Amino acid sequence: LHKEPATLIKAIDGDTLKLMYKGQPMTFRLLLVDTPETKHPKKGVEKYGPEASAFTKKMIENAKKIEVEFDKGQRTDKYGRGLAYIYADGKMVNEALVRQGLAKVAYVYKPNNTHEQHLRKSEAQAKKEKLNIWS
Repeated sequence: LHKEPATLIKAIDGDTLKLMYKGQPMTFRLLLVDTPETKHPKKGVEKYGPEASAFTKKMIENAKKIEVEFDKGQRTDKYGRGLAYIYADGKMVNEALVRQGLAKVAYVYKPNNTHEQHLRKSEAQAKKEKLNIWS
């Protein structure tokens, strides 16, 4: 796997962002993580939703460099969102959210599962520390 550059357009919520990638606006969905939703139609804002959204927004807006890393499988979902691991100054946003107890590790879909074990280690530490979603 290889990291490519991208530029922020807009942070949409905790796990969805609009970036400029290879010259075009594209929506990205963060691979392997589920963040509580803010714009969820059924039962409005979920708990930790605004916080997960603020954490990704801060991390991405304050960064010097944003990179996008596709996994081994399909690179877009059925809604046309890029499926990637996103790095802000070399730090993976997907992992940072799980580490702070602001996301759960998603149901995984082989072969887009390269960083699953690493994220599962971070989630188990956040559970052990009782952070946010886990308190």
